[PDB]
Amino acid sequence: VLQKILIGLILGAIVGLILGHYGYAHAVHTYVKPFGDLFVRLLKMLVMPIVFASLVVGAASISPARLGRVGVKIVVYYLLTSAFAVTLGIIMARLFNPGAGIHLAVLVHILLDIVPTNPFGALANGQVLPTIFFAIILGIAITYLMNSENEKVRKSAETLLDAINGLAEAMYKIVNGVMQLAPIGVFALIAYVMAEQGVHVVGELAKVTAAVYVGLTLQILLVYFVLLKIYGIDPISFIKHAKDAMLTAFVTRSSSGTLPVTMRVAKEMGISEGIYSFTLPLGATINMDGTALYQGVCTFFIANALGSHLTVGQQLTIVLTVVLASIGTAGVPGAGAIMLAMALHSVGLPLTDPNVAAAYAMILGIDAILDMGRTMVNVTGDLTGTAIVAKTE
Amino acid sequence: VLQKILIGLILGAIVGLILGHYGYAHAVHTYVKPFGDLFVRLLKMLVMPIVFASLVVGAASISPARLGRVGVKIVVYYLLTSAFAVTLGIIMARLFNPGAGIHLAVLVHILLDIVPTNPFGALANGQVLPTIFFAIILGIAITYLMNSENEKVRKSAETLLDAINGLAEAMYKIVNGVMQLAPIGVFALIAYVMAEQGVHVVGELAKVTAAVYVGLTLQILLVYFVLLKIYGIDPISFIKHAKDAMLTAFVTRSSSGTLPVTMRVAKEMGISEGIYSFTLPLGATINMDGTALYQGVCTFFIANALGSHLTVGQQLTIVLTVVLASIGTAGVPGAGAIMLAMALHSVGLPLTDPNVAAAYAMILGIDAILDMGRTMVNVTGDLTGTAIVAKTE
Amino acid sequence: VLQKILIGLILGAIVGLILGHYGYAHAVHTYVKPFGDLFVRLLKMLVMPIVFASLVVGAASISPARLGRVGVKIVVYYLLTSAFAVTLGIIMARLFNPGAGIHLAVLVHILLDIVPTNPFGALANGQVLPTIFFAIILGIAITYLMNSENEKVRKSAETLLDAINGLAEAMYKIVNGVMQLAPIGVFALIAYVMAEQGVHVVGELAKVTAAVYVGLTLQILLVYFVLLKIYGIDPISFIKHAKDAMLTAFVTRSSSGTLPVTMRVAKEMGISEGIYSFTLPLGATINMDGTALYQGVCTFFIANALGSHLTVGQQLTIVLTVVLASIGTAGVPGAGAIMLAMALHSVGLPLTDPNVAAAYAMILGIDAILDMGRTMVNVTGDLTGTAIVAKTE
Ligand SMILES: N[C@@H](CC(=O)O)C(=O)O
Ligand SMILES: N[C@@H](CC(=O)O)C(=O)O
Ligand SMILES: N[C@@H](CC(=O)O)C(=O)O
Ligand code: NA
Ligand code: NA
Ligand code: NA
Ligand code: NA
Ligand code: NA
Ligand code: NA
Ligand code: NA
Ligand code: NA
Ligand code: NA
Repeated sequence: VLQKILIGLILGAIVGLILGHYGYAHAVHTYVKPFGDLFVRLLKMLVMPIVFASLVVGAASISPARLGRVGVKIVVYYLLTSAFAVTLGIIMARLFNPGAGIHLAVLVHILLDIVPTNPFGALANGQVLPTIFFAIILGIAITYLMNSENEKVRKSAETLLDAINGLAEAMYKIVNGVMQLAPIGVFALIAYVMAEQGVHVVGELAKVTAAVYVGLTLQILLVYFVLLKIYGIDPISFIKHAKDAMLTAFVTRSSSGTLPVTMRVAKEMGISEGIYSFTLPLGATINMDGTALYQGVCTFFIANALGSHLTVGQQLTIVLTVVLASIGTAGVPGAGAIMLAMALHSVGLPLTDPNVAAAYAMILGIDAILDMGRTMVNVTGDLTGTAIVAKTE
Repeated sequence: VLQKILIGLILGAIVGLILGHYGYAHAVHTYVKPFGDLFVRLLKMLVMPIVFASLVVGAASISPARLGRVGVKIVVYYLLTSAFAVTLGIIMARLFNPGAGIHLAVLVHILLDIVPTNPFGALANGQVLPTIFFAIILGIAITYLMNSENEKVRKSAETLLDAINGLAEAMYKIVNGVMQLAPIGVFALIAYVMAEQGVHVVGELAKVTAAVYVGLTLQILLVYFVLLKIYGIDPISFIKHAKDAMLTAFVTRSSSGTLPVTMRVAKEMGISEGIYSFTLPLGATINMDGTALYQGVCTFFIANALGSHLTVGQQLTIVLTVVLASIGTAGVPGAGAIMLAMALHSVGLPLTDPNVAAAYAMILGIDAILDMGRTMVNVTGDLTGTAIVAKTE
Repeated sequence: VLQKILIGLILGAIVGLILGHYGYAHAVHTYVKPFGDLFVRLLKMLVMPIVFASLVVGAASISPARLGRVGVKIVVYYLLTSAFAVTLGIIMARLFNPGAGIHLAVLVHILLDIVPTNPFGALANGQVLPTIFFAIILGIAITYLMNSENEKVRKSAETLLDAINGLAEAMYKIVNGVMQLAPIGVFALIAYVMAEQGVHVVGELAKVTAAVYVGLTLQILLVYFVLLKIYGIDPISFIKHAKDAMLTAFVTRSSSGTLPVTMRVAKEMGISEGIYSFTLPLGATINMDGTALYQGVCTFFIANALGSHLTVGQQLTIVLTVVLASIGTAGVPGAGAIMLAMALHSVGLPLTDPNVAAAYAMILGIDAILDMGRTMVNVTGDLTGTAIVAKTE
């Protein structure tokens, strides 16, 4: 576990890069990738039940006044960590210089959709945010039945809450059983990514790869570790517990698919179920510091590859636009590169221009490698804020 | 509540009509309507769970012989109240004269679809009638397990019925919490309708508007109040309890979306859960006296605007066709005007004729204002029949 | 029951064939078929709940070591019975000679899809195999909570398992109530098939009809009865208990739709719920001996009608291809004839050839009559293997 997952990650990238330099990326896509795809299928299987069941129980166990206080805390935390990741990525884009080696030249509906019109349908087809909304309303209604003067109502409410909790506790036991297959699933996914896109990390694409990974490492040290030290949390013991969720996120490149592993990690470190069952699923789609840092670095790569000087006001409007795009990015692999296109239409750089689509295509050739570092930071920011908010209730 | 909802309804129509005469209907569509749309999203959220859970519990608590007796009673009640609404609308269409001011000239698959082939899918995508069918079969099966000679079967059946009831009782507590936002949601929806279509109530369109609302008022007095007095039910105390569901139906213009408010109203007035949990959801799609009265008035408006004399046999075939269209009309806003087109193909007036589509378009310009009075009578007829059937078990 | 279903089957085929020789097949499609379609709607209604609920309970009651042993047993049984059905059909195709009277001339994605990415969605839209996968994982997780050192976890796990079992036991009581309508539903479906396709059983099509039904009768005697005698099971008492599921399968021509009747039959004969709740739903899509025997007979009919000699190596590759097509065939009516086209592309006989499509069309004219005998053997093979595996745990 603590060694076999690291073994599969290291040995898989070695087997991936070796088989990638030869050109057998089509061979690992046939015989190796299905073992990693299966590992993701199992984790995606548990997302909707483990989110809905844990939140009905958690929103009941906690008081609505405290639950709303956690939302105000975790949202202010999410907006600040993402805004810091962009300004850290822009700084990392200027410490390095990606784009100088190549010489080219040139809402209300979303809020209302949080409220589902059919929670049975919401559970049926993904939709974590509508599920989060209905599960909170349900759990809060459950405990208002606990205070009923009627005996039949209290027994029926306790029965439903227990059955729901029985489902929740069941899903967590499945994660511990699925994570036994992680060394094989980790080995397979890291090898497929390193085989297909490991050859593409050359030259200016190797610069933007190092500019992002250094920014992500600095995001963990200068932001997450510092904030954990300020709120009195040992970072080394935190990474030891989050090691399973961080590597699973780095490997599956899906914050939504890693979500059952992160909620187990938060449970395994004693965080109240009324907090992590609400911040982790909401943070799996809103808190994306790794995506916010990646989109800030690449927007500078586009502007530098095209020989355009970005004013301080333009660098400022990039931060506000990337944070908006950081939230709109899905917790699925490759979503950040698609959302990067919307951040380029705001600075007046359309993808219809051939030189814009050229550099954008270059990023796609290494997007999955950058996607690994993105999701791990998108997920760590969810656990870091959950632990800090739970530290202050 | 008893005042704030009336305040939001009155003040909203005032703010709506004032902002409508200026032309700021696009402004209330942007800043005001989302507050009313959100109120409808919350009510639609509770429909499927509150229908399925309450009916499994209600069909278990009641005996199958009594449940089938309620169906025969409530269906005979539904067909008579709708047939009376059309003949009342045709009479109201002749007391007034809409169409003289403008001078122009010229099944088995549905029954089988009540039985769902996947109750999990039925719950996922609307389909109240298939849910009603499965919930009745489930609740009846639950109580047949209560009489099992086995102890494990009785405990497991009581466990499921309690958990289901825990969900039901939970949804009702949500309605009381959502109705706290009704004064804002009522104010928003009445203002958007009065701003967009309040300017259109001029001339012959003001005649058909008064001809319908008088017929709906007469439907409540001469039919509902009389039948409540015959079966020994004080109408004033009935309207006091149904005030929340009647105004919510008048404002949301959706019998299906108002359904969680009407089932709470029926619970708040002591009606057995084995009755209202079956008649109200079935009446939200079959009992539409307000729609049956509206389609009878408008069919005369089409024939009078085109200068065509309707024989007594034609007026008779209109009633039989509108009642058929009254049942096929959905409990969603604007469904009655779409179903009005099918009632015109039967009398030999196709919408391909330009003069037919002209008067039909005129009705669309005031359809939402008429839709408010429709749904309130469609819903009142559900509560009136439920209370009368519960008065006789 | 034991007589009325046989009465409706016999009298329905008589009324079907009589009304079919006149030509009133359109009359029985209008007034008779809806009564049979309704009977299938009710059975399809119970499939998903009775599969999911019974398997969570069954996989919990049984040990995972024994459950995996049943899978290895029932799969080896399924592959052998299907391979024997093809070799029996090819032998039956050579005892008779269909095609001499007419003189003409001329995977990994499937495995990964067993693991659902949303069990709520899987239940919503069919997908028995993903449900089987999640229900087993859930039931196994339930009993791992029974051994928890925590009291709240054991109570919540027992609560969920009971509620789920309460649903399961409920669905079985519905089957016994739906089967009371079987004599009407059986009479209707047998009459519609005999009216539409009874006229088509003439000449060479009557030969292939007798060649299949004799092979299916020999499949029950020489394979099922022999294996039941070897494992010490009285065949006469077995057919008496399976009479309801065998005739329902013969009449509805849907192994998936008959599944709630077969699981009840297996319960009514004392088979452990940890076995039949896993082998019967898995066998309703994988074990299709009647389809495997039908596709073997028809492939010879195509080759004989086109005057092509089939080598022993070709007859061998037909068996391996039909068994592959036997598994891919759905448990819905007419699926075997569609899957027969894929078995013809392997032997190098495309349906683009006019003479190939001619004989293929002839089989479609009698496909539903052959589909009756298919499903009954597809279902009997599920019960036969379940009883034999349960005989040895
Ligand atoms: N891989 C990221 C999304 C992205 O950056 O494309 C996540 O799942 O959070
Ligand atoms: N508004 C009506 C339908 C209609 O008349 O269009 C209802 O919801 O019942
Ligand atoms: N009727 C078969 C399928 C087929 O052979 O077409 C079944 O349901 O198992
Ligand atoms: Na963030
Ligand atoms: Na995230
Ligand atoms: Na995001
Ligand atoms: Na009615
Ligand atoms: Na209604
Ligand atoms: Na209707
Ligand atoms: Na088989
Ligand atoms: Na089968
Ligand atoms: Na099959």
